[PDB]
Amino acid sequence: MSEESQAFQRQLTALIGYDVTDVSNVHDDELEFTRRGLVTPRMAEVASRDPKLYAMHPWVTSKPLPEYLWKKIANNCIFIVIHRSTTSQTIKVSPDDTPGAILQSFFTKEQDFVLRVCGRDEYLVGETPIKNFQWVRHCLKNGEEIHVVLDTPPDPALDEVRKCDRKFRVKIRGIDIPVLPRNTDLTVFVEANIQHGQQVLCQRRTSPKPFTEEVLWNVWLEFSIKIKDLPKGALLNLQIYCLLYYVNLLLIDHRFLLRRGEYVLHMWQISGFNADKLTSATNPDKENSMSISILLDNHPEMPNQLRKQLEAIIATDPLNPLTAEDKELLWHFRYESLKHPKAYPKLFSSVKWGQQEIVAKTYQLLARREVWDQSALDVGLTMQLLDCNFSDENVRAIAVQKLESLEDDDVLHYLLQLVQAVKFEPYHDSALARFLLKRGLRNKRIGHFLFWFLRSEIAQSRHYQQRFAVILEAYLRGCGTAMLHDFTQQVQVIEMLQKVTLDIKSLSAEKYDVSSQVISQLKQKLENLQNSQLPESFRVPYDPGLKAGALAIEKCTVMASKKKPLWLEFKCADPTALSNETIGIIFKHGDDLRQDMLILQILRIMESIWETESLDLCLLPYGCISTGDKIGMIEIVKDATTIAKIQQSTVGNTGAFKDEVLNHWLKEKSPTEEKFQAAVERFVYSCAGYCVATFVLGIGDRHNDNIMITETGNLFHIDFGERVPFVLTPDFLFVMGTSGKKTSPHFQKFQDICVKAYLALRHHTNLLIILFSMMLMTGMPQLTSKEDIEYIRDALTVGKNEEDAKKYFLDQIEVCRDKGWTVQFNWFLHLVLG
Ligand SMILES: CC(C)(O)C1CCN(Cc2ccc3nc(-c4c(F)ccc5[nH]ccc45)nc(N4CCOCC4)c3n2)CC1
Repeated sequence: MSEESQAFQRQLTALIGYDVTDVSNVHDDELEFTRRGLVTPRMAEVASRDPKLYAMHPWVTSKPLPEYLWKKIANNCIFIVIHRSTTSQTIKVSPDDTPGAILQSFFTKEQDFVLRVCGRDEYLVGETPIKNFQWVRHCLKNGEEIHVVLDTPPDPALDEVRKCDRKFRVKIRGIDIPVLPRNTDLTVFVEANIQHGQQVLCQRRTSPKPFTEEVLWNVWLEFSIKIKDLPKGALLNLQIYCLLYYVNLLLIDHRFLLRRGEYVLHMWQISGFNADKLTSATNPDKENSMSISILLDNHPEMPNQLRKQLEAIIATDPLNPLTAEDKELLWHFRYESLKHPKAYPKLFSSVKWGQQEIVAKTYQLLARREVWDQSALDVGLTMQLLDCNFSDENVRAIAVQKLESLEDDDVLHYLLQLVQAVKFEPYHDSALARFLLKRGLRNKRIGHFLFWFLRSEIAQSRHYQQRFAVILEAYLRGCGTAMLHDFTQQVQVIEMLQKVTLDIKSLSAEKYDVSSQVISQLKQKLENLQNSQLPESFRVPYDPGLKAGALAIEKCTVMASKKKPLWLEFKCADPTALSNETIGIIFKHGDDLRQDMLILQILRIMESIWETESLDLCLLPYGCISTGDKIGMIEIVKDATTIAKIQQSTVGNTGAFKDEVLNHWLKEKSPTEEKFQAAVERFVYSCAGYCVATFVLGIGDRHNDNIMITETGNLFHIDFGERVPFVLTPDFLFVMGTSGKKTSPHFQKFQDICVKAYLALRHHTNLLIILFSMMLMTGMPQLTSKEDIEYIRDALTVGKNEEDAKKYFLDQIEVCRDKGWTVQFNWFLHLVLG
């Protein structure tokens, strides 16, 4: 082992937040085998990348320019302000002009110069029409001039990458736990399940005994299923009831061998279904967890009416249960089912997984996948085949085959969900894990978020940290020296702030009070940090194109309400930046932020859905990245206050909410009457957007301290970590021009945007349902695969015409008109004072 290679792994360990070489919690070599197995797809991906295009990371799209962006263009003309030094020359450009074509027309008014966005590491390069660049469309939407600054293309050198018919049986020896309470007198038994895709194939149980520090049986549990019949990805799921503890063991190993021998397995406890329950990983807490000793000792045309029945089944929502009758119909006419890509999940749920002959015919059916291979890619459908309900390698691989076709743009929309879907994988090395490795290594933006996404899990999931660490390691070994330096700097900043937060909060404390002593203790520690020492600059984890510089220590403070996070402000590292404005980041500690990260991601999905449906509901996507254990970073949105603070501006610590105050605030903050009309329209659209989005996700009923607004009328939600559908209070309606059933032209405008936006999401029901199911399974702890998931269906009005749905949503608007300020008042009494 090279002393420099040893140093390189020590670097990687700190970048990951876990040692992949650490063997304290294994019973096989699956992790090491995956570490080995991933060398090839990494090497194949580093070898195939354009060093130049990788260095500049052009962020683009194939999707058409939306209607709301074409109308903003005046006469097939786009203005680009190209900067040199003091000088800046404006240029009229056609939307279809490629970056080379634009450079030459400027060179007219030696040829190794590139166009770069002012204030960021964003390059308008490669052969793409200017309209198809994501920064360009972003500017068009929200109104800023397109400022470029002609410079030298980055040096790719900096990106250099370091050089048998027997029945199956198990003997439950006993269960051991170091300590327990005294007591009380309780019963205890072991349940052994043979699972595959959450489907219980076979089940046996031990004789119940009293719950003491040690319990033993030494009883064999003979199962009906034969050894030859065990499918790959099948699990032995061992559970203890009084459900208190669980643990899993893959029956078929990674080398396709049956599991055999003595097994002491440290179990996970339940804190009273979810992705944590499927884990092959063992509880690393050997001195405090419940254990289990086990023993294993044993190589792999339709008639008219039925066609109607088949098609009716196929038509149902993914949360619709299949009867034996549906399963027998789907299976018998499997070659007719195959002619419906949308029938694949329901068909694959009708497979006799615990019967080799069927699994083989499934593989026979799958070999001729003409329909599936030719089918127009469906993320929703593709993802249904990647959840908990599918344990088969081949079924999961066909979903990954369709994802191969997804462009960087879309991979960036569903990246988190795709990283979460690795929790539903039977084995560490999988088609999906390799897909994420390939994409990450291929593009710099995808690679950055993959790093953070994987790091959020490694830091706070004992159940999948081991698996995720091997994927991060594999990625880190191929991103390049430059990215490894960026990642070191970001990690340095995070670890140093963590310490500052772990010291500042070690002298207070939560509840009433912000203290001048604490703000003083804060600024002191940052003054000590900046010299010396911390990184000079760093890429903002939620906005990698941005580079943060020195701290504005005086602008930094400690925030107001109840779990004490840092309001940091940084100078920008790019001196070619347009504005002198700071980079504001909230460094929060004490809370897991993965759920907030998830909510915001699904919102970003909804904007892209609305984009495809030609709509723009002006949602405000602000950065929010979970950066380690119970720690993270939130983007500070400029000129924005909470709704509640607008109520305490006129009024105070009540309670007594006034109708006129929001419209009052907006005119006070709008410089011109022209700007106030723009702010009133931006409000109407953004209010509508959050009314539908929050309603669909079932999180509409929030306090106004959790709803924020920009001085430009942009409404947005924060802090996601009597009842109403959403928040459409009298203060919002007053901005629209109404007061207690007094319909206005802007409230009429509003209702229509709402209904257009609602029907637009309804056209993507199955996608939203699958995204919502995956979120509850991988995001939050234990949730019901039946009522909890079922809300989304009801909210989306599944099985209704557009007119009934149009009505449904208008009724919801009226429940908000009926309750007015009531719900907000009740929130104010519960949250503010018990
Ligand atoms: C400086 C001073 C006077 O305290 C201000 C008084 C008013 N507050 C409002 C406030 C009060 C509380 C706030 N809390 C959060 C926040 C949070 F604290 C925890 C999780 C989160 N998820 C999403 C946002 C978020 N995020 C805020 N943002 C600031 C604006 O940009 C988006 C993120 C946030 N803002 C801002 C600071």
